[PDB]
Amino acid sequence: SQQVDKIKASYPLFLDQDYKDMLAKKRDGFEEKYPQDKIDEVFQWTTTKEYQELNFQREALTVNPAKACQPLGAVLCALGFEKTMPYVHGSQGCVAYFRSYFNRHFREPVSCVSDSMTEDAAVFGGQQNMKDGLQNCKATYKPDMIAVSTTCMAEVIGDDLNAFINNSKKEGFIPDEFPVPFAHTPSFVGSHVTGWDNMFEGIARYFTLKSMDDKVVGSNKKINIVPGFETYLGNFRVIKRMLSEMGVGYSLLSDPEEVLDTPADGQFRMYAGGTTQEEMKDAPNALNTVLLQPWHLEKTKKFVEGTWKHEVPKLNIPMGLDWTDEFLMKVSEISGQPIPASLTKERGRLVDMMTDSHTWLHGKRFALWGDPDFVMGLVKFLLELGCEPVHILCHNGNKRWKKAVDAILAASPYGKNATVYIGKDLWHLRSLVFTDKPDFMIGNSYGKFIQRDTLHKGKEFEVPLIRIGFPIFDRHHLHRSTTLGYEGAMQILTTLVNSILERLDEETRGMQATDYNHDLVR
Amino acid sequence: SQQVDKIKASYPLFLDQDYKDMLAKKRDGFEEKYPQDKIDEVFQWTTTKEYQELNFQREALTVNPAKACQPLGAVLCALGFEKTMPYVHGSQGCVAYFRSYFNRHFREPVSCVSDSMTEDAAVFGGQQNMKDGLQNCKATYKPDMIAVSTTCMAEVIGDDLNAFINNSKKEGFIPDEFPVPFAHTPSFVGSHVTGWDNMFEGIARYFTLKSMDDKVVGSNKKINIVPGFETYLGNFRVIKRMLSEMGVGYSLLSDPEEVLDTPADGQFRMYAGGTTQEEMKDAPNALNTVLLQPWHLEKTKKFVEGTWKHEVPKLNIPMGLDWTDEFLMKVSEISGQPIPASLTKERGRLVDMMTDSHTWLHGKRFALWGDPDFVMGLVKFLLELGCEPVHILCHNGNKRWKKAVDAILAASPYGKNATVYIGKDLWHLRSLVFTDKPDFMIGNSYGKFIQRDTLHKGKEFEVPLIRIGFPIFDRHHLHRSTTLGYEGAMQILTTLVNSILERLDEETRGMQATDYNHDLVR
Amino acid sequence: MSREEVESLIQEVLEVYPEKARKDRNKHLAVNDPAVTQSKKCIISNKKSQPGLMTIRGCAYAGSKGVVWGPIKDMIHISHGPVGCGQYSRAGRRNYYIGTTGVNAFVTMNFTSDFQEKDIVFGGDKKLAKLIDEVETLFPLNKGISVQSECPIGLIGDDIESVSKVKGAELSKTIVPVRCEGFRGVSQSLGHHIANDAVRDWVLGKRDEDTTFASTPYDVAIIGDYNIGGDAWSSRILLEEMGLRCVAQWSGDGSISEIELTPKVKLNLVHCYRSMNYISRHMEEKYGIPWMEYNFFGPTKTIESLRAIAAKFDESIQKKCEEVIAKYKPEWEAVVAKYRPRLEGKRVMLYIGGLRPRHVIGAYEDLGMEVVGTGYEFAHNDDYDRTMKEMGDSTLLYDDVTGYEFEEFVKRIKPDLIGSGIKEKFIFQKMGIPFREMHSWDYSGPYHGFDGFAIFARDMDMTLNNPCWKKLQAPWEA
Amino acid sequence: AMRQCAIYGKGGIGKSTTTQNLVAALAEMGKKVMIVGCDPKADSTRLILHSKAQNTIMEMAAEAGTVEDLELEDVLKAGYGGVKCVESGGPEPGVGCAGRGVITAINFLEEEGAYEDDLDFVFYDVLGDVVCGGFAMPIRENKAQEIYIVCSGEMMAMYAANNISKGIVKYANSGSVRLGGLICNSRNTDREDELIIALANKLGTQMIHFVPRDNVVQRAEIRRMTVIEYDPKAKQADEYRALARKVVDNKLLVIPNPITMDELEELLMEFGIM
Ligand SMILES: Nc1ncnc2c1ncn2[C@@H]1O[C@H](COP(=O)(O)OP(=O)(O)O)[C@@H](O)[C@H]1O
Ligand code: CFM
Ligand code: CLF
Ligand code: CLF
Ligand code: SF4
Ligand code: ALF
Ligand SMILES: [Ca+2]
Ligand SMILES: [Ca+2]
Ligand SMILES: [Mg+2]
Repeated sequence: SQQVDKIKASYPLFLDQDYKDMLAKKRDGFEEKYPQDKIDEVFQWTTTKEYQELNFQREALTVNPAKACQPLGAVLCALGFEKTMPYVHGSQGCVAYFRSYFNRHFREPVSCVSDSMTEDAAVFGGQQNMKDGLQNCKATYKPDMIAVSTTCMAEVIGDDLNAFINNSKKEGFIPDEFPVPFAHTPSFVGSHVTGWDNMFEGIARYFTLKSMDDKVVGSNKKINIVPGFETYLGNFRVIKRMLSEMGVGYSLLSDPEEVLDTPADGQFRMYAGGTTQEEMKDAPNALNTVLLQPWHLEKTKKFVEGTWKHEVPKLNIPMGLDWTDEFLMKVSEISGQPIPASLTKERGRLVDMMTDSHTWLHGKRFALWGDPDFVMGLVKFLLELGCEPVHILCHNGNKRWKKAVDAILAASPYGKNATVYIGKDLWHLRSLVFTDKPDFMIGNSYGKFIQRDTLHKGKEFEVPLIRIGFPIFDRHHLHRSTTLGYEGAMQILTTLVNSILERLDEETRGMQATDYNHDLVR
Repeated sequence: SQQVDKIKASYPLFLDQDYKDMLAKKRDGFEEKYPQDKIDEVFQWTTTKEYQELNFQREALTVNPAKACQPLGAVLCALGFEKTMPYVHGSQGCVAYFRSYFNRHFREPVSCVSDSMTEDAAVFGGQQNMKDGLQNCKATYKPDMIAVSTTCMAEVIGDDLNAFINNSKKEGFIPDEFPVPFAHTPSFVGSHVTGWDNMFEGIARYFTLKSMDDKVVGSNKKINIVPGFETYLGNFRVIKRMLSEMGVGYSLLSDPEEVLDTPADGQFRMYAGGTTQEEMKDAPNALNTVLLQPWHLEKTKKFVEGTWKHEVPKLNIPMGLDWTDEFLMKVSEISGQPIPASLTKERGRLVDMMTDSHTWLHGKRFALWGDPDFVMGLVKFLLELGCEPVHILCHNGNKRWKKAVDAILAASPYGKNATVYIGKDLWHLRSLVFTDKPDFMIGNSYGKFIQRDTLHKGKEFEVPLIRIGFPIFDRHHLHRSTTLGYEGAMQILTTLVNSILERLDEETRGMQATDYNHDLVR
Repeated sequence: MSREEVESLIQEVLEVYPEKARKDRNKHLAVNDPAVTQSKKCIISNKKSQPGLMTIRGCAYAGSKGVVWGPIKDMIHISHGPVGCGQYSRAGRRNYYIGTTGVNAFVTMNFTSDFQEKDIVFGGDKKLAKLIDEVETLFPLNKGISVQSECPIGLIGDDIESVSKVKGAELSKTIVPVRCEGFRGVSQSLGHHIANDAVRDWVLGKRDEDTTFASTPYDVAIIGDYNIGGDAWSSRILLEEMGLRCVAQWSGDGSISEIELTPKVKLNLVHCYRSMNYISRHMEEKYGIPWMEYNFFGPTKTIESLRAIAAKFDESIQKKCEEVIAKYKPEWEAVVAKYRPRLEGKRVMLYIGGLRPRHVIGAYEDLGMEVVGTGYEFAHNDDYDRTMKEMGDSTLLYDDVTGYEFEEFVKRIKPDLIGSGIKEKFIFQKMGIPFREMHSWDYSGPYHGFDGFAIFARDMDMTLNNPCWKKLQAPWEA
Repeated sequence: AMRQCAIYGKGGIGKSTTTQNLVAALAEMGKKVMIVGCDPKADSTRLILHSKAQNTIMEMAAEAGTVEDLELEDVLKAGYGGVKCVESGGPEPGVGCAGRGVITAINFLEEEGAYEDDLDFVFYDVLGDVVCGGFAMPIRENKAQEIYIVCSGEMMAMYAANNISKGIVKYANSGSVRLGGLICNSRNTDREDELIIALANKLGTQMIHFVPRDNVVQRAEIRRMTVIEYDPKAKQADEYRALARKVVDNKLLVIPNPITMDELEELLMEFGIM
């Protein structure tokens, strides 16, 4: 039943008695489910050290991974170029998922195209799909460029992208001078960040490899900024702001901040802003090139040093206090520009907040996961705040990265109880938060299910989730936040201290029980 | 007892069995407290409509007020002027309170001085205290100006501030030309905002009244902006940013953003930035004056129109979509500058967020309180979002303001169930959230005690508090936020929706109970 | 170091004051010396603050309603006068209690008459009478009412005692009028005195003729402990562990009935001498109840106090006292073994109200730290007499220090840590000096007794050795 | 035009009565006047309104909620000779704070623009015991420019006159207020005229006029009116007409020169005996 004045959606609704009785009849009569005693028994078992040991011996099964496949990254990279239509050569099912995945995180339109390779294209090759595909796309959506990536079906069968595109032009499906950069982005190699790296390097080559002759390093007096896989519009924004504030000429290669945040004014803009082709072609002329997330820009770096002859600085992601400092000192040295009073004040304000909140943050334990660079940037900042990262997981991390993180951890007294894990998933993390409980965990939305499991064991065992990362689907507009620079550090610090105070408030709200500590001032 | 490896502060600590036993014996042996049955009975009683009627019949007793006294506002206003030292003529107990009240909200240093009038000064008057006080302050803290306000004591005995200051100068305690503006700020009249208004008008009169002869309206081609009592740093910044983005010449009169946000760099700065003396003396030459919060800048308006001859626009505080638009269009008409593409895009992005989050905000009932202008702005924005403000409380509001709020409520279908209360306190609001439950309440930290009470009745009766307003003592760095302009609207919107989503996640976290609706994607 | 350099520092600082203030302030700054038993030859205290020098002092109202009366759980305290005093002091002091706020306990609430212009011009005694009736209706479980006078009430001469007596008799309730008008006295101190007198005059004698209370040879009363963060509770568990029975705690988690039962105890244990000596001295001359000061800050002081207290009773209590000390020995020893090495040799400067400036020194020394400077907001000279023995030689002493003075002293002395109030906290943090709130314990657990010593040590270390103190200066600025 | 004056002096010395009679004379001369009563007892306008006014600012404000909800029309009334009358008002003796009420009342008149453009005079009639700042409200900056102290040859009245002169100095030195003179409201003491004249000279002012004690004032008072209205031909009526002119043409405005208690005793002994 429903009262027209107070309509109930599924949640309140199915708690009504009649629905409850019905769900009970369904269970006992036809589901043949295990006794509740048995379920509680197995649940308890899944929270023990014994289970954890078995869990960590997995060799073939992956549960709740914390990573996606390459093409997802390729698509985000492409969207960062002016009037560019991401194009994924392979099966359509792929594109449907890439688009809805990004739709749910940015809550914005995401334009991507597929050449729909079906059964016979798999068997006979997909050269026709490419020919008709490139022509339909160009005619229908009028892009200025089409960045081609691949689905795994097309990688297994070795569809030759270069060849297919060349013939597409040669036979007149698309003008010979229409830009069609490409990249092999296999699902079974690396992760989404790898695809970003491969797609970028593919676009950089297409506009730079064959025209190095007239290039002179430092002739345009700019600095190139390669952002890498980034899902916080604020990160692009703060970096632009900081350089402009330093009066440093720069060129951000792959800038999707405009397409992912177009205005709702009664008009749908499929394309917005983006890195211009001219900017890519003139890139070799910059003084140097800075990689914001080095740990997944390995291929791009090799190309940038080998072909552009740029001396890419060894910088860590500008996150936290020290690394943002190093990043600014490096830009200042490369561009010749001094660090302005504006930025020095901003840094002083970050330090002020750190001192104002240090007593609530000290000794707090955190479990966390995400991409390599991000995760490492967080660990560093947490340490600087006097916090204890205890479980650091990166599903798509590697041995070298791990070693580097273990180095950062040993350099601080606060890293004593921290363990880094690579190749592990969220079902592994789940065991860790049960057997060696941290105060909070920082990660994406998939972590919400871990918080649900911990609370089931008891309120005292519940590990709250602080949302920072990708993807974030159950909160709105957090993708507008910032994690880079002093601004991002101020935002992250605010989120951590207030999460701690929120939980404290929840725990001391019991009247005549725990409320003696429900202070008005904290 | 304590385990050196895991030391417990009061909250966990007093839950240990020995402490529970002890407190139990203390209660039963000597506290002669009412039985638990009686306590629960009276508690329940305080939640009914019968109690609510008795509650609203109060004529002499105020319980848990939502306002402060005049001098608090006069101090904040004085801090907005360059190298100015707030000076409060009267008792020192006051100043100790104004400082710590602000220290706790801004978590910054707050400089304010008192002339410590004691028993014999209340009897013989406080002229000596003024002479020695002004001399001591000037010599010790070397301010470039001393803004004088009053404590209730000096107001009751009618200490003549003007005559004391003039004699202090005539007798050599301070130089004749040293700026000593002043204002009578009665703790028994109006509220803190009235103090801000009086202090400001007193400062404008001191630098302008006697020198209007050479002034010409519009000659300096700027627009004066009077913020009024404001405790969000982001509000001062967003206003400067929007005007500069319009290439509009402006003069912010009373700008404390710098003294309330100095950097922690090893040096203490008593004074920083602030509205200069030259800016105030030149103010009459502006094209016009805009008052950001008209409902508590009444006296200022009268002075600015009568003496400066500026045609102060009838504008509401720039909060929400419509009022920010109106603000911009007016500023554009006064300055001749067109509204830039920049701001047009920002407006479109807010509209985007509203459309992306409207289904979660629709129909949500809110109880809210605060200062006149702020509260009205929130009401207006809430309505544009499709929300239902049900209990609107403004303790320091008046009949006219209430009439204006009712007009804004009647102009919207969403204001059908809203009621505006003036002269009511948080104990009145407590009754309203029991008898006519809202989903959430929006207010300062004082509302935490209300959330505490509601939960005690039961989880299904809990009304979560959403911290927006002044003062906020139990969360960190929220004073850096923004509530004005599109930017402010974006922050408020993100906070409301995610608060809603947070509570939804909390209610559906129960495994095999309510978790069927614990969706990953919201 | 060397009083020679300290005295010079004091003179240098005073150079900025106009003659009048200079001469006055000079009498409130001194270089400690262990032998002087009479501090009036070294420093003067409890005098008016010089106008316009930005002192940290509060008013008599804060002293009455804020520290003495407001703590009492089951009584309703009315801030009589303009809204304001009451709003600023609402839940600002962490005097912890156990109760159901709004029904049987009201500590955290702000009741006020919210005086408007007509209340000042036409008097508010009728408003006070009506206010009392409304309180009785909406809060039937209250066990008594107090009316704390704010400035205006003292000037216009409202007859609050008359209203208190009349309404008191009509409703059969204890209504305590307190004349704590802000402008009376020179600090929070006179408010303590006025408060104590009101207790004596309107509450303490209630059961003088009653003998239904069953007393024992071991009944004690803890007076002068406001249970900041639970300080009183962690003190109470120790006293009861050695066999004593605490019949009352004065104003921390205190109830009106335990106040009324205080005249039946065998010994009054006073923690805060400054605020409660008045009533302690009255109960001795009237009831013959002796009183003794104690100190539960740090193990050396706590153990010294448990033994001195135990000595006032028989052997069974003294035996239990040693048993209590043996129990906690491993615990506090573990605290020092871990935190002393991190804190050893660090120097601290303090500035507080009227007790802690002297009382917390031992705990600091228990962690190997040294108190290089101390001072009080509103202490009397009997407080300073007790201070010279606790401080080391050639250490700095300041009474009612000004903002300028404190800042300048810190710049030269360069202490490793500062312990003061919320009005000083953010100044020194900007200067890059670790700071710890010594009033509100910076919202941290209790510091009294053995359990508090561990939290005390963890807090001092957490703040002093935090990494942020190294980042104050931007790398690109030598 | 537009002159604001404040009347001060010993308790019950006759200032409210003299003012009203002086004002009735002024209106007879065709001058426009307003009288502002600054005494809890709202009795500074009875002889002009022919009744004890009840619409006092403070009481009216207490009813309307706040002074901010009040309006000139409700408290400002015109009486004999077209004279405008307003009363500060206050509490009954022994409670409240009448000083604050005056501060509030004066500001309300100021903000409501009562001090209209075509008034010739405004007289603040202040009580005899100026026991606080509130009662000095009339002589703060931009208010009364001239003060008249009413007294008599009585020792205690002259002491109150000198005492008040001391209080005026703070305000006169910080502003433009000046003592216009002493009005002797005779009480039949010995050598009364010499006494007041000597004190005036010592203070550095002048004895503006000498009003004789005449029971006709009381008979007129009983009938709720001034002597000028009650009996125009009365000899006393002409005394007020002469006081009015002395006031209108007065140009002597100085800063009181307070004397010590000893100087005052010495003055009484010299001009007081015989
Ligand atoms: N010139 C006069 N002759 C006779 N009686 C006078 C004269 N002036 C005043 N009085 C009397 O003195 C009484 C009190 O004077 P009042 O006007 O109230 O002065 P104040 O304002 O100083 O109290 C009046 O009732 C009146 O009878
Ligand atoms: S500043 Fe205690 S004499 Fe009083 S509130 Fe603090 S050093 Fe007070 S110990 Fe106490 S619980 Fe105190 S910390 Fe005496 S009660 S007027 Mo501000
Ligand atoms: S059509 Fe459908 S969704 Fe596409 S792949 Fe094929 S079954 Fe799967 Fe899988 S890993 Fe990523 S999403 Fe593709 S590229 Fe391969
Ligand atoms: S010294 Fe102390 S705190 Fe000051 S007033 Fe007096 S009792 Fe109270 Fe009250 S309302 Fe505001 S804060 Fe003052 S001006 Fe009056
Ligand atoms: S002497 Fe004046 S300020 Fe004092 S209470 Fe009385 S009327 Fe009020
Ligand atoms: F008694 Al009065 F003026 F009426 F002094
Ligand atoms: Ca969108
Ligand atoms: Ca700060
Ligand atoms: Mg009179």
